[PDB]
Amino acid sequence: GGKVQIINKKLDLSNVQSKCGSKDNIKHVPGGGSVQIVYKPVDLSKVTSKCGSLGNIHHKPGGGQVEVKSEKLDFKDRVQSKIGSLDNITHVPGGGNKKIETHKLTFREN
Amino acid sequence: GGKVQIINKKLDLSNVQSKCGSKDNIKHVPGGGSVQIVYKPVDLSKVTSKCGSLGNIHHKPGGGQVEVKSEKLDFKDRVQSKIGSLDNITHVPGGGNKKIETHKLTFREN
Amino acid sequence: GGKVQIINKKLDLSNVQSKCGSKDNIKHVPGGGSVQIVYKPVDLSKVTSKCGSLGNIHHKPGGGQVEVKSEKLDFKDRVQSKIGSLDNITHVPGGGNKKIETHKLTFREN
Amino acid sequence: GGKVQIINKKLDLSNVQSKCGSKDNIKHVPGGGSVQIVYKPVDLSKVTSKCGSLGNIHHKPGGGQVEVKSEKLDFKDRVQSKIGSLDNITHVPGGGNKKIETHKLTFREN
Amino acid sequence: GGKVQIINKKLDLSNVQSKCGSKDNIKHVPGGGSVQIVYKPVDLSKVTSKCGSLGNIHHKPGGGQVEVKSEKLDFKDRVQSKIGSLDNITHVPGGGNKKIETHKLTFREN
Repeated sequence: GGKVQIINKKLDLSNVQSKCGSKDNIKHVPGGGSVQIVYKPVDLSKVTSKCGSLGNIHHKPGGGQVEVKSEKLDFKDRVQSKIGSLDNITHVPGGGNKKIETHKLTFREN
Repeated sequence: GGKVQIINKKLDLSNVQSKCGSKDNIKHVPGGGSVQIVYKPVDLSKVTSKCGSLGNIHHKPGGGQVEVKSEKLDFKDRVQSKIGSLDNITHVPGGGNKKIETHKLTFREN
Repeated sequence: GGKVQIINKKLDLSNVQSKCGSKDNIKHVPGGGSVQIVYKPVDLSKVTSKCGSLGNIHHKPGGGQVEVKSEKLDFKDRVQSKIGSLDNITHVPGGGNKKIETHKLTFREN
Repeated sequence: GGKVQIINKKLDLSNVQSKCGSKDNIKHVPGGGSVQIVYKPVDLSKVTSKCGSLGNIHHKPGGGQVEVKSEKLDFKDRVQSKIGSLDNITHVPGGGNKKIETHKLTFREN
Repeated sequence: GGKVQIINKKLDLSNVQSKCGSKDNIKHVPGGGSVQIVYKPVDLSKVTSKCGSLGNIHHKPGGGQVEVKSEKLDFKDRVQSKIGSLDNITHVPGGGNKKIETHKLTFREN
């Protein structure tokens, strides 16, 4: 067989993780007078820290699925839309002091 | 067989995790006069810290599923929409001091 | 067989991770009076730090799937749209002091 | 067999990761009065730091899939659109003080 | 067999990664009154730092797939569009003080 021997003496291990992976000041504003909106944002962000680790120690790991990590994401969408007639009309006849704002988006970071 | 021998003496292990993975100041505002909105944001953010760990120690791990981690997400959507007629009308006749704002979005970070 | 022998003495291991992988000031604004919007942004950002690690120690790892990491993302979309007639009309007859703004987007970083 | 022997004495390992992989000030604004928008931006940015690591130590790793890492992304889209008639009309008859702005985008970095 | 022997004594390893791989001030603005937009930007930017590492130590790694890393991205799109008639008309008859701006984009970096 296979002997595995590990000797540790007077070691000093330190792992510090600070302010990692935080989410601050996020705004989700879908809409705006649309018809169909499928809103599925997906986050898989991994922030990993490690210090002085070690893996698995197996002897003859054979047969089937051993130490298998499987991840499956299914996001198959089917979106259908039937519209007889769609009109976006801005009808401003006559005369005066008129100011019409439609779908106006403003971003001021400052 | 396979002998596994581990000796530890006078070790010092330290793992510090501070302010990791927090969620602050998140706003979800879907809508806006739409028709169909499927709002499924998905978060899988992993913030892991470790220090001086060790894996599994198995002898002949064979047969079937052994130490198998499986993750499956099913987000299959089926969205259907039937509209005979859709009108977005801004009709401003006559004359005066008129100010019409429709679907106006403002972001001031300052 | 295969002997694996490891001797560690008077080591000093340090892993520091600070302010890594954070998400700040993100704005999602889909819409704007559209018809079909499939909004699926996907994030797989990995920020990894390590110090003094070691892998797996296996003896004759043979048969099936051993130490297999599998990731599968399925984002197959099927978007259909049927419109009899789509009109975007800006009809401004007559005479006065008229200011019409449609789909105006402003970004001021400052 | 194959003997693997490792001796470490009076080592000093340090791995520092600071402000890596952060996402700040991102704006997603799809729309603008379109018909079909498939919005699937994909991020796979890997920011890795390491110091004094070591790989796997296997003896006769043969048979099937051993230490196999597999990643599969499926983003096959099928977008269909049928429009009988699409008109974008800016009809400004008559006479006055008229200012019409359509799909105006402004970026001021300053 | 093949003996692998490694002796380390009084080493000093340091790996510093600072402000690497960050994403700041990104704006995604698709749309503008189009018909079909498939918006799939893909990021695979890898920013790696390492110091004093070592690979795998295998003895007779033969059979099947051993230490195989596989990455597959499938972004096959199928976009179809049928339009009976598409008109972009700017009809400005009569007489006055008229200023019409359509699809005007301005970038001021300053």
